[PDB]
Amino acid sequence: AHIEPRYRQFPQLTRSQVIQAEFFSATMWFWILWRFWHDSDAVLGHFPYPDPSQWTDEELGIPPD
Amino acid sequence: SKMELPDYKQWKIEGTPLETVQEKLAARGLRDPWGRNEAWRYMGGFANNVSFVGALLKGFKWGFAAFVVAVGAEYYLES
Amino acid sequence: RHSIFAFTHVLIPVWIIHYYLKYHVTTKPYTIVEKKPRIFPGDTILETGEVIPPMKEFPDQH
Amino acid sequence: AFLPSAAYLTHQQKVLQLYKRALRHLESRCVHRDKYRYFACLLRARFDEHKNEKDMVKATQLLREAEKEFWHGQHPQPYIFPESPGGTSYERYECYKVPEWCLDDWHPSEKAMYPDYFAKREQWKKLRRESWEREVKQLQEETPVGGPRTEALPPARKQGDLPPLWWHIVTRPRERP
Amino acid sequence: SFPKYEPSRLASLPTTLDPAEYDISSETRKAQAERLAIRSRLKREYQLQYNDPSRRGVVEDPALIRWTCARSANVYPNFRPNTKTSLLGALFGIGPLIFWYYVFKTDRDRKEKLIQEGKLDRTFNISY
Amino acid sequence: MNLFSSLTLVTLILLTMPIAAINFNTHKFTNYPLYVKTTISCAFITSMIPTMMFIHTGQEMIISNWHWLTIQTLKLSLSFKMDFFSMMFVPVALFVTWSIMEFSMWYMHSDPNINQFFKYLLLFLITMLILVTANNLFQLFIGWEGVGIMSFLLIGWWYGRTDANTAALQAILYNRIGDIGFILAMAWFLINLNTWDLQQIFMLNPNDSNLPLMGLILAATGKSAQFGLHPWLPSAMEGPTPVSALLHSSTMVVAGIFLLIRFYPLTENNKFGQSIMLCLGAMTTLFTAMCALTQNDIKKIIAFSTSSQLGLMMVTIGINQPHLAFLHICTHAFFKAMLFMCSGSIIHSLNDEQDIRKMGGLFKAMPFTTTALIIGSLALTGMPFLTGFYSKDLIIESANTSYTNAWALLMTLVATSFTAIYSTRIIFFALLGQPRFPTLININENNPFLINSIKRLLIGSLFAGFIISNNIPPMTIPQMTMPHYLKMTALTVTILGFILALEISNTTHYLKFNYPSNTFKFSNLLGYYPTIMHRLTPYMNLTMSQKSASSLLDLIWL
Amino acid sequence: SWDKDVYPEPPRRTPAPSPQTSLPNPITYLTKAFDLLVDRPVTLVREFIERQHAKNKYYYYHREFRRVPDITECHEKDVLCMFEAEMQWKRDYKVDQEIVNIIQERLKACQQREGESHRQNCAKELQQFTQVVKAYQDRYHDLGAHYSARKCLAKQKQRMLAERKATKEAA
Amino acid sequence: DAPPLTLEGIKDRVLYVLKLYDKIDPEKLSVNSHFMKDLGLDSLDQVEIIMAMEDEFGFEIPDIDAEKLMCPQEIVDYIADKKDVYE
Amino acid sequence: ITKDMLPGPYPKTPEERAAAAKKYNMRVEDYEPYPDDGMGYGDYPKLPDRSQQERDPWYDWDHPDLRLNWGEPMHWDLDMYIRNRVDTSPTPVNWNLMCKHLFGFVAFMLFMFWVGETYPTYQPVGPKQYPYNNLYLERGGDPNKEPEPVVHYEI
Amino acid sequence: TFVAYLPDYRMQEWARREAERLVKYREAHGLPLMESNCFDPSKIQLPED
Amino acid sequence: GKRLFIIKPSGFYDKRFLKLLRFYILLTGIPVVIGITLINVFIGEAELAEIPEGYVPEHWEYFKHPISRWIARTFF
Amino acid sequence: GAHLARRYLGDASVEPEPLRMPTFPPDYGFPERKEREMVATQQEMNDAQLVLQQRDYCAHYLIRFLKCKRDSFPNFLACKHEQHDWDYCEHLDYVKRMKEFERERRLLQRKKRREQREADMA
Ligand SMILES: CCCCCCCCCCCCCCCCCC(=O)OC[C@H](COP(=O)([O-])OCC(O)COP(=O)([O-])OC[C@@H](COC(=O)CCCCCCCCCCCCCCCCC)OC(=O)CCCCCCCCCCCCCCCCC)OC(=O)CCCCCCCCCCCCCCCCC
Ligand SMILES: CCCCCCCCCCCCCCCCCC(=O)OC[C@H](COP(=O)([O-])OCC[N+](C)(C)C)OC(=O)CCCCCCCCCCCCCCCCC
Ligand SMILES: CCCCCCCCCCCCCCCCCC(=O)OC[C@H](COP(=O)(O)OCCN)OC(=O)CCCCCCCCCCCCCCCCC
Ligand SMILES: *C(=O)CCCCCCCCCCCCC
Repeated sequence: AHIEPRYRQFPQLTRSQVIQAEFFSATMWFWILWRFWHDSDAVLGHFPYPDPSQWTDEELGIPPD
Repeated sequence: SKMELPDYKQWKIEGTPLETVQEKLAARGLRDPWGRNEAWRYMGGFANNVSFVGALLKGFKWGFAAFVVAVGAEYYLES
Repeated sequence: RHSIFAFTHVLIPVWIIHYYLKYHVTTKPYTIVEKKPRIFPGDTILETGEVIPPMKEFPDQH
Repeated sequence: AFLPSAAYLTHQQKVLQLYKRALRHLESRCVHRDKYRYFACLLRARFDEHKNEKDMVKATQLLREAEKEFWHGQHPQPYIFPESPGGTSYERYECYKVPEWCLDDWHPSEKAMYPDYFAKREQWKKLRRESWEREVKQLQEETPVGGPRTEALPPARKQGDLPPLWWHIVTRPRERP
Repeated sequence: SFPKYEPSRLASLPTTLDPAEYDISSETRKAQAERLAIRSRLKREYQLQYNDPSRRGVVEDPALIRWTCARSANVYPNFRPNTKTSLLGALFGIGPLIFWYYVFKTDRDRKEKLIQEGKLDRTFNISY
Repeated sequence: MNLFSSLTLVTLILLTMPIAAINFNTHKFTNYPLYVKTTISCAFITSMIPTMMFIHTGQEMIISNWHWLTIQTLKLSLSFKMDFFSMMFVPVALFVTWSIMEFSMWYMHSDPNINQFFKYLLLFLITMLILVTANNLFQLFIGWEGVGIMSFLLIGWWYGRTDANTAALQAILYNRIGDIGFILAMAWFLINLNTWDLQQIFMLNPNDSNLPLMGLILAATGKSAQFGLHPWLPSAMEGPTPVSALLHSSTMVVAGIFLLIRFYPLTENNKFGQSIMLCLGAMTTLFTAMCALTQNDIKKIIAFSTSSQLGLMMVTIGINQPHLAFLHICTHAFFKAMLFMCSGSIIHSLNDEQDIRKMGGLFKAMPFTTTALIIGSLALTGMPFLTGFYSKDLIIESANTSYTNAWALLMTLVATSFTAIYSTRIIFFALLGQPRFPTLININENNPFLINSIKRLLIGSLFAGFIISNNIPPMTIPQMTMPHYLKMTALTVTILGFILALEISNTTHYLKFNYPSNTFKFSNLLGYYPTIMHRLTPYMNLTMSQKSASSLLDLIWL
Repeated sequence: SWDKDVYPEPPRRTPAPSPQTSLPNPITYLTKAFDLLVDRPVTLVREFIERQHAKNKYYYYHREFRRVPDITECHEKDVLCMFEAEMQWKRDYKVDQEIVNIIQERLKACQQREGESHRQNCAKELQQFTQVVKAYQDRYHDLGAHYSARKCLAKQKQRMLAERKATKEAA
Repeated sequence: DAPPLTLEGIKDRVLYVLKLYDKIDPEKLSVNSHFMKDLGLDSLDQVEIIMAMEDEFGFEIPDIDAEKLMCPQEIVDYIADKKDVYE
Repeated sequence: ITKDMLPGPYPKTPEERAAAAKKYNMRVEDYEPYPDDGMGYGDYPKLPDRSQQERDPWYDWDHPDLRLNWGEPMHWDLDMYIRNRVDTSPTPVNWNLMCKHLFGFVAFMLFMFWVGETYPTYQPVGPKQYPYNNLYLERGGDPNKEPEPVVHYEI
Repeated sequence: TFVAYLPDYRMQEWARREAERLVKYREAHGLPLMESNCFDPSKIQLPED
Repeated sequence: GKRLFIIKPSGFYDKRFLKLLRFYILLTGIPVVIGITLINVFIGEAELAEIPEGYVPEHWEYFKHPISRWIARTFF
Repeated sequence: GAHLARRYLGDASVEPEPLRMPTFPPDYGFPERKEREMVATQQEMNDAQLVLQQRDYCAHYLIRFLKCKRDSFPNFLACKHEQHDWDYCEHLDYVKRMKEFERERRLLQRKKRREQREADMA
């Protein structure tokens, strides 16, 4: 039996469409939290970005004259 | 062939935003004649719709649950 | 007659196109030109039998 | 302005049309339903403030600057109904609205596929052709000298007759073929 | 007060903001009634032929025939060569021809001078 | 070798077989749309094997199988180029088209010309895979004009409607203005390089290649709806929903971007072409995203979305990152086809209602449609580790860290915020809140065709960026070192767009009525660009086509 | 097949299959399924067709044109000899066109076959292509649509006057 | 999709709208109740009722017809004309 | 059709104007021709240049797509003012205001891209360094000549 | 069927195969693949100056 | 129930033309395709060979396909 | 990103321009500076068909990673550490580019303070 059209009220819902929609919403947040738990660097950062001012003049070769 | 329409005596605008609209209209002497026509949008199964942060977080409860299940499964599997 | 789709639409065209490419296209010069496969240090060549030597030892960083 | 029956718009019609267009463009401005319903009663109050204006020249001027108010406050893309002109589904099925006379051009092998339909269509056409000369001689004695003044047509007066100029209005295609 | 709407060639003034739409005078009643009368008479003359069963063909529209005869036939026998017609037939008639003539002649003289001086890169140019 | 080229040609011949079936018909069909959908599913399965054996070794080839013409130095052969671009585009296009046709078996079920519709949609697919596999400019021009003409025939599907014919002729006009530049490029390569083949173009490697690249940029402007030649892509929403889903979001409109990605060894040695592509792409991705902020038709909003994503593709070509642009094409196809499918599911459920101001309350009425629309919007905006994260964010991670036009970067970031703005605008006016549609609810989505068709592109929109970006080889070096305010750029700008548009949406519940601002009138009437030029440029043509051309000169004087 | 000198193919170097992971790839199974289901029946039908080719062996020949006198040693306005010269010149024109097409096929196949190292590894084919295009341009460019042996001879004579004047002005 | 409209359905829906209107009492409302003369409404109220019909059934009634619909039976007959009911 | 319903020369006398306005089926007061400069319009009525998009859509038309009636004297450019073509309809924003906003927006975006091309943004790095004499043999260098040494050093 | 099996319409195929002779004749004998002069420059008398 | 008649123009003459078009094309299409298949299978493609000493070939003996040899011999 | 403000709003005399630098010798300030060693042979990255943008001073990690990517089919997640090695050494190459940039900026500061010392003294 199909979904009957209704008037000025909430339409009929199937159990299957609701559990599939909740299942794919859970799949979205599962995959987001999973790849955020394992990678954590594609969003935040892979390697440290060094400070240029914190480098010494000997490794860069600046003789003071 | 007949679609049996519901009652027109159950669409009352108390407890709705039409209540607020009729109060603010009667505050300056105005009266709202099409409110009970609008009353079905704000009651029943269409009442209490989620916000945007609640529409985003659909499934996040069970998704975080299965996430913690899989993290516990790999942590008890790695040893 | 349950899977006649994979016979009429796939398998007989694979026969036709394999006959066409095997006996009419590749029998003519430069029609199917293929990029030569990617050779790495450590590989073994099938046409010759020659083992490619590895790279230089690494000045390790970590 | 441009109408089939009247040659103009009465001031009452102009007021009602401006009120309707103001409410429609307002609903376009004011998407939510309770919010539009609040502003709709406010705008109804603004229109009923000068409902009882006797002076037609003063009401003409008030209507004119009301048109200026409506033009200053209009929405750029107002809500047009889908099958309303300017809508997204407007005149969509006009490519499916085949005129009825094309059934006359069918081959008899496919006319015989629907025997009751064309067997009834024969007496529909019979009805039309024995109604035509009676409704022509109806229209020729009621139309004034110089042609008809207005585009409206008289109805069927005698019992047994049909209203004049009726075949394309009755046998028009459905809006969803 | 409010910004007045500016009409244009491609942006006409609305029916609502035109003042002459709000004429109430009896001569406007006469003009509107005569327009309604001509339109109703032409509508009746059309749909007596349109709803006729004995006619099976084309209800010929002499306004359409008159429009096509104006767009095709009436162009030459109502021409008078004067200052306006001759100057406008000399502007858009021999103007852009001279324009593209000097543009293409200039570019081809430049290209020929570069080729006979060995300048133009005509290396792999063997299709022509 | 004998597997790769064979199944490559079997895919295209298999796509052409239902055209012979529909042309050799006498009976009334035993579900010809199911036959075409089954055929395109099997063509997807067939094209999967050359893609997998490309991911195994990197195996590219050319099939110059049929000699067609020899104009004295130009041997035009039927030549198919199976490279990385074909091996990643053909399974994505066949997968998306398979979902679009299972969608169309539900959506286009009331149409009595359904066999003509599936025929035209298959003809589009054939011309598009002629385009993306062509090895010379002539076969690419065949596929190019083919997708232009099938665009005409699928915009003007309801040919009785005046607006559909108008939009179709508009799209043909702007595409032929792009074809001016495409034929300019063909003319330049034939005269200066004696070839239309890609291999001789790439091997000769010309240096004075400003003029053919300007021709190719004009071609991509006409084809991918870049600024100046853009408005036909919003006009082209007058066609049916699976037309706008397949053709004008994900498959046809990437072909100007694909034309510029295809010619990457010329663009990587021409900085001027890169700068012009960067400026034009930033202009388009600003303008169309700004126009999307104040629209109310949902098909118009998602068309401005896909044109802003095409402008971003033009941006990331313009920073000399073509493979990231093509990864963004393959990524963008999934969620943008799914967003058009979910919008049209709302449209067909709400009885041809497309205006978002008469929607709402569909979070619990259409749950699967709401789920997939939220997932498509979040993949569009750059939610972390959806498919749209695996390309678009990297685009920003190369748009910041490169020798770049600074204003193009700033407009790229403003576009990145605007994507979040119109995405949560769609979710606000269409899914959230209280209902605004009329009273006779016929809301329903429980057809396995609709649910499975959105489901497979949902699996794509969740997993396909991860799968593809871990299956494609490196062709550039990914710039992975940047400061933390520069790494967190795209995410923070996207969340700022969400916050700003949520404040905008919560200013609409207030009981205030403001007069319209000039920014609202500008963005709502589409930068005033389709209002002026669609009136002025025809006028100055047609009077000049009548007064001086016909009447004055060629009937009287001459 | 064809002649491996005019269409040169360098010796192929494929690497050996080196399976590192334990998961079986689909490509070997699909290759065996293609070898059984597709290669064998096509090969059997081709053997049947080739037996039927052997049941009637007959040959065709490549037509040869012996060299007639060219336009230089034909008298002026003597159409019987300069017709022969023109036919010879046109056959050589079409053959020179196909020589250019062969060198283009070489260059395109070299570029694809070398892949990304095409600029390093196809210098000789690009050099041959530059020489044959310079030769074809010096021989047949700018003649027009009504080209003939006389136009080609006059272009050769103008080029030889230019080369002689360039030799003279260098000394 | 697209459910068929009936004169019982169009009648019951038009009367269902007019019974949710605070200037029309639900006990005097009939199928032939004239808006100006029998229910005592304004032309402004009549325009609001035709706009409520437009809100109800999802299409537009033009103004040359909206200025003349003066009973619920005329509304049901006009929607019967513009929707082709009882095939 | 016959001759006395066909167009003719320019109306000079008012009775020829009345005969034409009866011929063109319209009022004599509305009937104005194109001005007799010799451009060959003849006695055709100068309609006031309204696009057919502007018309009443809900009106019962004889030609619904054209929004045109039978016997109505058409516009001279009726092929031009169809709804598939040139429109003259009123717009919410003024015409010159649209042209000013469009020109200012387009020219200002062009000027800002010129400013950003004048001042380009980059990274605090040196140039990318490649081995083997800036990859001389890879970038198409000839094997017989030897370039200058391109040597990069550790840092 | 007639046009498809035309016997080498305007001797194109021959001209390829002939080229496949001549290149093979002058790759092997070390000659250039095409001379810059269509005719022999020894049998040509230029106008002197 | 309540099936509705769809007014449409006569699709008999267009379908009759297309049936006749396909029939009168296939009427000599199918014998020509079967005959070309039988020639390519049984009569088969000729082989390139050097011109022998003293053997002057006919003009139709310079072509590969048998139908091309038939055309060059019979008509040309 | 602050150096863009230092070069545009400040002076471009002390900020090293991106297009042509180093403007200083490589031995200037470095006693016995050594070259950059290339690990992968020219013929080895020739046969590996690497992109000309990818044949930098650390392409040998890329060759090992691509050999792992070919050999681990279909398990496309089995060579994360080889990609990590290549990305980390590209990161170190970018750090060396940053060190060259900071060297050039500090030697231009040396030149600026040198001419200011000369204008103060002489
Ligand atoms: C088929 C009937 C259809 C219905 C009838 C009506 C048809 C239409 C009427 C037409 C009337 C005539 C019109 C004029 C044309 C005349 C013919 C002609 O000029 O032919 C030209 C041309 C030249 O042929 P030729 O000069 O006669 O011979 C060439 C050889 O030198 C010499 O030949 P060969 O000796 O090398 O080859 C001999 C060949 C015979 O020759 C022919 O077939 C040639 C004649 C066919 C011409 C057909 C033309 C009609 C139109 C065809 C296309 C449309 C068809 C309908 C739609 C299809 C779907 C789209 O032998 C075979 O076919 C046998 C092998 C079969 C292999 C397949 C099966 C193998 C496994 C079997 C297993 C079972 C048994 C196991 C046990 C065995 C025990 C012993 O022939 C063809 O083109 C043949 C058609 C097939 C070509 C390849 C098709 C695939 C290509 C794919 C890649 C390229 C396209 C990419 C597209 C991308 C998407 C857009
Ligand atoms: C169900 C249908 C299939 C047929 C079933 C029955 C037959 C069984 C299958 C076996 C078939 C027979 C054997 C194989 C076919 C013959 C092979 C062969 O050598 O044929 C000779 C030739 C091969 O070419 P060629 O190189 O030998 O000669 C070309 C001719 N000259 C040199 C004069 C220029 O022809 C074909 O193969 C014809 C088929 C081509 C397939 C593609 C057609 C596309 C048409 C598009 C038109 C417009 C093109 C525009 C684009 C151009 C490029 C930019
Ligand atoms: C990367 C480089 C970028 C360079 C950018 C600058 C160069 C390009 C400049 C812009 C050119 C295109 C814009 C102008 C013409 C647009 C015409 C058009 O699209 O008309 C559409 C119009 C209907 O539009 P619309 O009003 O939306 O309709 C729906 C409701 N009526 O439809 C109609 O009115 C129908 C009209 C039919 C007849 C058309 C007549 C005009 C033809 C214009 C040809 C232009 C050729 C340009 C050639 C350039 C060569 C270099
Ligand atoms: C100097 O600022 C280097 C960074 C690149 C140029 C400036 C980019 C500014 C915009 C991006 C960061 C925005 C953070 C909210």
